[PDB]
Amino acid sequence: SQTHVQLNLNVKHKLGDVTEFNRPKFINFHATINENYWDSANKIADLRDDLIRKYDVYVGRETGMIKTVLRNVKEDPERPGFADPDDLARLCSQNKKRYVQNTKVHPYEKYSNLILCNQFSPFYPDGTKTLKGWALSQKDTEDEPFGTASGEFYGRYIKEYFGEGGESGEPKPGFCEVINEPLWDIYDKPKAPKSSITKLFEFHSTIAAQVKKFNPDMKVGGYCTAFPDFELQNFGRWNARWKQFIDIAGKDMDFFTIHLYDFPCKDGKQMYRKGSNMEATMDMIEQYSMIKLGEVKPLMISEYSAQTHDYNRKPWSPYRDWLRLKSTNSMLMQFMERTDNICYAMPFAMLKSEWGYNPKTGLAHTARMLRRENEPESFTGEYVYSELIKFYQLWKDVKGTRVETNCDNPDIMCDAYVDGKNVYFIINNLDFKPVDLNLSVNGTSKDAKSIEVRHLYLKGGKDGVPILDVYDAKSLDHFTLETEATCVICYNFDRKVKINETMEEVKYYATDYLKEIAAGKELVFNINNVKKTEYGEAVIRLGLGRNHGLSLLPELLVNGKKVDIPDNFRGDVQKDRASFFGVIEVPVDYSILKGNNTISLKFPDNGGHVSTVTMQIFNFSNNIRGI
Ligand SMILES: [Ca+2]
Ligand SMILES: [Ca+2]
Ligand SMILES: [Ca+2]
Repeated sequence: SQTHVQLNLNVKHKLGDVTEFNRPKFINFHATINENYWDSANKIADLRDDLIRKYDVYVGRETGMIKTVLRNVKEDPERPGFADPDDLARLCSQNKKRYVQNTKVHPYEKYSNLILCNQFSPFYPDGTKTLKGWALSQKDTEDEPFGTASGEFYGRYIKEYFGEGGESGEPKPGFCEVINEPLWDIYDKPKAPKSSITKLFEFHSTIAAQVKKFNPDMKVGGYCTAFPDFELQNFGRWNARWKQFIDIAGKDMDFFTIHLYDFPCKDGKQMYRKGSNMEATMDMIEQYSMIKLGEVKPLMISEYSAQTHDYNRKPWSPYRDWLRLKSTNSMLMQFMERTDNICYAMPFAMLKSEWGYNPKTGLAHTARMLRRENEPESFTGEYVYSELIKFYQLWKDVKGTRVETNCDNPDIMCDAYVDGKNVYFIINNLDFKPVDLNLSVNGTSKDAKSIEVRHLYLKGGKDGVPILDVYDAKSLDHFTLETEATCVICYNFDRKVKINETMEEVKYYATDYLKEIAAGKELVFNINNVKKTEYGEAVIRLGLGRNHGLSLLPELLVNGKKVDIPDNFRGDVQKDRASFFGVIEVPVDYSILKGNNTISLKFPDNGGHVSTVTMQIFNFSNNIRGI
């Protein structure tokens, strides 16, 4: 076959309160406006003007400055294991004054909404000494619960260092994550001590309270999961970690935070989160949050992209950047589908990291926006853009009101945004081969005045180069989207595009989750208080975590009526992964749904779990399909 992709530019796609592309939320990177790196060693004279203003790119996230203050602050004489309030204020006040004097950056504050976070040590109270020769208190009583001193430091740090902008000081962070990737240091890294997981989650509650004692309106979140791999140990990992975190600390967090990395080359193997896998990870967090807390917590993805194991001890290459680009684009498309429940998604790329270069090995930082002119041959010359800039060039100008798009291949993701006379049409390929697309654009009488095509793909296969092919077109009824590629098609119209209909997406959750599968035994899920309109469509989302060999085509009954499951689902079959974990998206005849709904699953074999059953309802303002 060939793939049909349809854009209905007169139909607004509403999800919760969101109807627009949020550039600050999505088009950003892991940096700050006041990094030293901006103003020296670069081929471009005013790099902030080029990267931040011209491309319209937002920031950021920063752990270094708070780490430095913590490691050099005097111990409290009146209390052992606590930072001294007067010296903390002193050091924080030195930094503030330096920010106050740094007037070149004050006009860039409007591009900045800081995610603040602590690196694991010395902040976690495990006894690790600071450079001043003392550890943070490891007490755990009802009067001084675990992390009280850590929390007081964090709380004080925020109150003392930050101002309101410009000559009053650096603006307060929009978000304060508790601690970076804590279970990686605690339990999973080689030679990890395996201290209490439970105590890490209590730690979060105690940090939040301490932070709010000094800054009552500051948002706090956790636990900043390095590797959210819920299906492991037959869902024991879920049970021991995210489940317990939600039970213990969920109610005290203003937001939840995780990291999501694809593994496109780990010992020659390809293990992806892009596609059905990350959908299952995110559905599970939301569904259990609904069951236990009665709400979906806003989700932050403070780092995402690919981790490139096989290339991480290699010099920089365009190819290594490509591996990151393809993961970033697909993940961003998936985050955009949940925009109402994502507060922030940040691709992991730093500006430069001149100090992350190791002179012994000759290895530069593996995710940089800028690299030296003579890399890979030598680490010399002035800094120029890496290939990672291609993401920000690809997404340039994209903004406006979201409009409905659909596609008959679940390995092809699409979306679109309308800004006055311009329309941005974004298409992403999850499949590992080229896909020939037929494009239809409906809802306008008049043809576009011009068309610009941006196509980001890999030339030359393995160890090749990414290309960003930008060209003008008078017509584009067909288009070949390359392997794992993305295109952004910008239509320019003579008159303002008229949006006169609305498709409202609403996501419904089940009463229960996480059910063992036994052959021949019905698993029944209940989704209630569903609101329908005369015209609509719907999708049922089956979260399945099963060993390979086991069936991903159960008999499905919705309110006693039979619904077919398609062969093809979103993304890959997960061959190199240890087991299958993913959401199979099932279209369902809208006429079958009602207020309370019975979803019944029967598999022919034993083992594994149905992690979640959720449902997307799409309610139309009119008969937009013409049925
Ligand atoms: Ca996990
Ligand atoms: Ca759609
Ligand atoms: Ca597929």
